Amino acid sequence: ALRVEEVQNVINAMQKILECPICLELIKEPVSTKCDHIFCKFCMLKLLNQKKGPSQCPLCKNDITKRSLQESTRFSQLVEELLKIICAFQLDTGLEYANSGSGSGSGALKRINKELSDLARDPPAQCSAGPVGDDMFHWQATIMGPNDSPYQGGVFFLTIHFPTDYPFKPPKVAFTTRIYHPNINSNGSIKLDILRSQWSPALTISKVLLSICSLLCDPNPDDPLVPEIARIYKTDRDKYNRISREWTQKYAM
Amino acid sequence: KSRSSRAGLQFPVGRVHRLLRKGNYAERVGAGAPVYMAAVLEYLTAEILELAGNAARDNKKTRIIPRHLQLAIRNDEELNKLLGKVTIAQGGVLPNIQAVLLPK
Amino acid sequence: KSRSSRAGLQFPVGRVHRLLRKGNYAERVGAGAPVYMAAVLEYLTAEILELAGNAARDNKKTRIIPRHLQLAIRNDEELNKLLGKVTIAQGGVLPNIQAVLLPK
Amino acid sequence: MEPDGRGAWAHSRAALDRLEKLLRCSRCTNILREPVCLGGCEHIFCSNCVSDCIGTGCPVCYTPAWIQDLKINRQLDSMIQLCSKLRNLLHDNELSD
Amino acid sequence: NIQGITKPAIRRLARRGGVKRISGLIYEETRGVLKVFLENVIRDAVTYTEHAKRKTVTAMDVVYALKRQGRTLYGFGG
Amino acid sequence: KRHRKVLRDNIQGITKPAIRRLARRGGVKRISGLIYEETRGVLKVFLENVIRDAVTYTEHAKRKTVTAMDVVYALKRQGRTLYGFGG
Amino acid sequence: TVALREIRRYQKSTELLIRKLPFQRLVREIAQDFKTDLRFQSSAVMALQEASEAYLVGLFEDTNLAAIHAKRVTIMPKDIQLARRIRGER
Amino acid sequence: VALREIRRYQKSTELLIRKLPFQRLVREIAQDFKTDLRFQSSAVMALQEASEAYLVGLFEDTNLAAIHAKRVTIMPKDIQLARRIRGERA
Amino acid sequence: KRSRKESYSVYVYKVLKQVHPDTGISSKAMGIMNSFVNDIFERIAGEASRLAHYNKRSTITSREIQTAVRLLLPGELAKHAVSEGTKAVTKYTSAK
Amino acid sequence: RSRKESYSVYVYKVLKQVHPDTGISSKAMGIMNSFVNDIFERIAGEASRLAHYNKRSTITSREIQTAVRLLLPGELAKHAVSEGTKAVTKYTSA
DNA sequence: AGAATCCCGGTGCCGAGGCCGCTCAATTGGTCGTAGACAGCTCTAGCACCGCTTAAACGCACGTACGCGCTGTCCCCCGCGTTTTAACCGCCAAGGGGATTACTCCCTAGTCTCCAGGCACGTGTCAGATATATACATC
DNA sequence: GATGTATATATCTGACACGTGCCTGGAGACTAGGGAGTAATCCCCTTGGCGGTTAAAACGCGGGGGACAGCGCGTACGTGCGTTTAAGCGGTGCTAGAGCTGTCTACGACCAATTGAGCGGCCTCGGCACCGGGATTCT
Ligand SMILES: [Zn+2]
Ligand SMILES: [Zn+2]
Ligand SMILES: [Zn+2]
Ligand SMILES: [Zn+2]
Repeated sequence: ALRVEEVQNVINAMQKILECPICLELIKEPVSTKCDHIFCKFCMLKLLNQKKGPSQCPLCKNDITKRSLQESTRFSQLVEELLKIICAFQLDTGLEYANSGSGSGSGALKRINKELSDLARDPPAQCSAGPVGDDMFHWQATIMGPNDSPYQGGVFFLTIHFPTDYPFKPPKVAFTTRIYHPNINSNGSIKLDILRSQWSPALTISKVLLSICSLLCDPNPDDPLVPEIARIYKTDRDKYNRISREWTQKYAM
Repeated sequence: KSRSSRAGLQFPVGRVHRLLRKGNYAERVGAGAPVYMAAVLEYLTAEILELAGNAARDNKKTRIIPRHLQLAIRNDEELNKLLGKVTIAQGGVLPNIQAVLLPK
Repeated sequence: KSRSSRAGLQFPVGRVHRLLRKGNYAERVGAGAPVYMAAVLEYLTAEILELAGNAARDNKKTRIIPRHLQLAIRNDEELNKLLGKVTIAQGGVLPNIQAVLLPK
Repeated sequence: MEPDGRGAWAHSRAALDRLEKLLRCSRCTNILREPVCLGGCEHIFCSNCVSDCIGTGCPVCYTPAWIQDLKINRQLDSMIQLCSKLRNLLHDNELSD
Repeated sequence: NIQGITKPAIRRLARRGGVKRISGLIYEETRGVLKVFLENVIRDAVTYTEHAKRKTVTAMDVVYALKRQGRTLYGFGG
Repeated sequence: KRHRKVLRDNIQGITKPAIRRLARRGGVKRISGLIYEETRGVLKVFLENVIRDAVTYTEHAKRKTVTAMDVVYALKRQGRTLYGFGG
Repeated sequence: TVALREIRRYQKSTELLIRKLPFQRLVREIAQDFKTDLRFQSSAVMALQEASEAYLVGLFEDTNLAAIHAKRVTIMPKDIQLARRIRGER
Repeated sequence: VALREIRRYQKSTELLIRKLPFQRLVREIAQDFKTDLRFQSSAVMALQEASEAYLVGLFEDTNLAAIHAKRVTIMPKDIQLARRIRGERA
Repeated sequence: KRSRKESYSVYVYKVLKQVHPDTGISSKAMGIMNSFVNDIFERIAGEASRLAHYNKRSTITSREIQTAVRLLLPGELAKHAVSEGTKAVTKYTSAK
Repeated sequence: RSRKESYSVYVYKVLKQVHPDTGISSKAMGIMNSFVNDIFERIAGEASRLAHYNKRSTITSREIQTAVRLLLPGELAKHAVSEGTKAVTKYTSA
């Protein structure tokens, strides 16, 4: 262990920098944009090619277009040499250059396995999360209600099923218990703003888990899963918050 | 070899030269003038064709029709600013219904 | 005599001719071209000045000011179409208050 | 260190110099702390190099860009710090055993 | 003679424009607007034809007439 | 080089009275308080378009000063013609 | 409900919405006031018809905005006059 | 009171925006293209004149839109409509 | 050290006096009329140039100018402008 | 013959190097011919005007750069100019 | 009776109105070239016509989603007075860029010669348009 | 439950992708000349900062007109149905003028030589700006 962790961390950090919203590995096909961060040609084009109107940049508040993009050039050159360094790395330290990024090369499994591995090292900003145990695509989480909510102090349990094209397409987010909320189905299904026309790779497990509690803070009765609740929130608003609070005290989990 | 070959262009640099001269845009036309211009005309052509192509794919067609050229222009804000005064034959309109007209 | 004298025009037929060639509008300019053009420039000039002069008289002024040139235009349908896209420096606007804004 | 390792160690060192080679002019002689990039042609500038591309533009190249096309890439800032950190870490391990 | 533009014809144009409801009084006004538009374009198109000493108004004369009004057509060879 | 550039929210130089007077010239009887913010936004964009071109013309001439002629040409390029400053 | 079905159906299409023959008649009746004994290329008539419909459609798009601006759905003579004036003076 | 104000401002030929703060705005924008850029004093005047003319024309159209909606007070929504029809931002 | 711009200010004065012998025009107002003349000049020369190309001609004659006017000026304004044009040319050509 | 030439042959070549799987209908081609001539005229038009405004008689690539930046909105010009300068550079070196 | 729009008479500011003296650009006359006007012919594309076909347009009656006007309550806009800011005038100097000349020599126009890249045309495949039967997604 | 929208296939009717041979604009290579590229002068006019005067913008408060949200009434469209209507299609036959070719001549680029209509700057008043007081709107 001749300071191999330090060499490993600096080299792995290099990859961390040159890593897109979808890929959890060194970018092999980098393209530059107007704002200061590199994306993959394949990954960005797929995002831009969705019928969602003008797309916002997944790594900042600015926007993105197909135009204005250029061969990263310098960064493409960095990638090639960095790969050559990794060859040497396996002989210099003999350590891995990834946090168990050994899943399927299609990315369907490697991406979800790698994010969970990173999760263990760096959990969601305001909550706990980990695997259910049925598959690597089925995760659990425990989230407490923020102060700005009728659900304040309540804690809910999630069971989220991820697709093979995650995070390009939204996951099946669900609660195990029915919550008195416009966007929560009696079967647990959750409809977040971010899970439809606003879904993108921008959203990570931390952001998604935070978004769920954010929706509890501020519900969206437009095209609800449960109209019987959504109508009350839309029309009275305050009536909903009072009922939701009472419900939470017994059914939060 | 042609000028277009040397310039790495598909557009007829030789023709552009002739057009600029005959068109009396100026008393004289520089050697690099038609080269630069051809590159621009070709670039813009490529931009509109690429988008028209994608439109063809959306409709499961393998041939470009006037409608596809217009859908390409209308969806891209940049082209809309350039060609906002142009009507495309049989272009129809870009589909759009305002929220106030829809079911609630 | 002069060319404008023979034509009976106030505008410089000779300078109009020079501009048509200098501006490179065509390879050649016909002998009758600058005369016709000069006459039109004169006609339009006369129409604006005549109306501007009338505006000055209404305001009890002797010298024409930019506002009078503009009012003459704004009060003339033929000139509004001709110079509709033109802004006259320090012209102000044609006075106008809608009935719906007035007391009842 | 072993025959395969020592070769690799020398490689990684040489690789760092090659990575830095990416930022060059008659004055951009080393990796820059605050490199400025120009959209449309790259040509990364020294700390007092961007001032010339603002005044006139790139030598020979002369890209007709606006002053809004000039900015420091945050990604380089981070990568550059790491390449310096790695240079020293590799050298110390090579020296120690 | 302008009645050649039928009520349904106007409705169809309005539908393409995204109109949900049409007042029955618009049809008379719409025809008026159309009449004016055509008069302006034709006047110019005829002028071009007369200039060329032709008795036929060609597609190119319509196109030029329209370019001058800020409405360029594509696909007619102009 | 050596320019003491000043970066400020100078759009605020166009105040309520200024906008109010312009609106009055346009025949507006009452102005919502939200107009002031909207108007400034519109003005800034308009000026950006005209200035961008005026500068572009200046750059072409290899000059460092924007002349009255360049503003006038810029406006014509934008489809608006101004009399009294050009020739 | 029908209007929405028709709006979608027409926006998806490209054909000219004015019957060709009666349109041509309108053109000829106007043309005679500029010069007699004029003939038209068949393509010229199409070019003119296309320009005409495009004009009216664009006008209706703007008119529709004016109507919803006034918090109504139905297009009134008043709405077309407003849209026409703002556009007409540009 | 406002009606008298309208008459006076329509009648006068004076610039309605104070000259100094306007010039500052022009420079504030212009510096974003090139640094150390100079202007002829007449160039700024020309720009200001065009600028005021532009806004007045826009306000005249805005006013009409508000009237159409059976309102007297103009809203941001009315400016946006006028621009949308003119096609400034469409 | 010579002006390369010139103006029509001397001709505007002459025309002005013929219409309003007892009036004058300010220098700012003169700037407006000077620009006006060059604006119209460009429009007419512009259309005439286009007609030359559109009709496969290399020469601009009084015919093109006449047509350009009919296109550029509205309604009856054109009617008079054409009349003044043809009159000036006829007199000039016949030299009477 | 006297019939006006078009760019249909070049439009094909451009499409094949961009989106090779598809073809072009004859009417679509007609639209593209107008597009090329429209843009051609606009650029050439501005290049001419600039030559007059700057008291010059020869149009060079420099005047065109200016004309293009004036006509093409947004970021479109940035890409268009880039292609322009590259073509000139290669042409010059050849 | 109060407060804002003009007029009347008076001085003084500085703008423009006429004239001096000079010289670029207007005008004249002559030579030669060719772009346009005209005559003369082919046969393309347009005009007017007929009759049958069937999707489009005319006219009617039902009833209801929308337009219109009225009432009542909220707030946020306009007018007023007072304080504070910095817009504007007039002055001073330095010094950076504009417009100007005067020489250089490199780039484009015009000249001929000779060639293969695009034009018109025709052949043969096949891509899209219509219509049928298949099951779901809306309304 | 009852209509209407995308799905996958058979059929086949023009329009597109390709290939053949012709020749008309492209490229090659050379001279002459004039356009704009560089260097160097020096004269505006742009920038910046100084103070003082005082007009315009900014703050806070009164309270009232306009925005707009809800209610109820009336009818002007929208929906479907059934009855004609002439718009669209194909085919026929006539002929007016669009475009091609060839001949010849008013007339337009170009040059060199004479000279005067407008340029640019200076001397002389006279039309407007604005003070200070009055009467007429006009609320
Ligand atoms: Zn990626
Ligand atoms: Zn970003
Ligand atoms: Zn450098
Ligand atoms: Zn560069």
